[PDB]
Amino acid sequence: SVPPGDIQTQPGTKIVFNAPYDDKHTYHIKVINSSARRIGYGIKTTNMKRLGVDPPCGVLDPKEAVLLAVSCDAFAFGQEDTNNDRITVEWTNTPDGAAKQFRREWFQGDGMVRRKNLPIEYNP
Repeated sequence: SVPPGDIQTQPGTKIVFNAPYDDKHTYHIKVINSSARRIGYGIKTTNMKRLGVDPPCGVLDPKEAVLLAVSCDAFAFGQEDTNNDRITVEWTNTPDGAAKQFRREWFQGDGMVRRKNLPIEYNP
């Protein structure tokens, strides 16, 4: 069982959502598996009501990339909290002879889970 390797994301440190916020805007994040091993990944957000990611989980062979769609619903920016949103990429090396189909179990059994945060920044 070896620690999960590194991924590369685009954008690499954060994602900026531009107003207007009266419409749903769909952004994209590129996740690349730079490591030498197959990895399973899950995506999480701090605001299920406003934020959505798709696909929310998957598998990535070495050097394979996936393009995720991060949607941001319309909302009243002018009256809400916006200094706390982030998208979280979690991943682990896929166990030996496992299918290219994501199992939440990979993150619950003995092993290592790695994570990368991508804070959301609002440009009003």
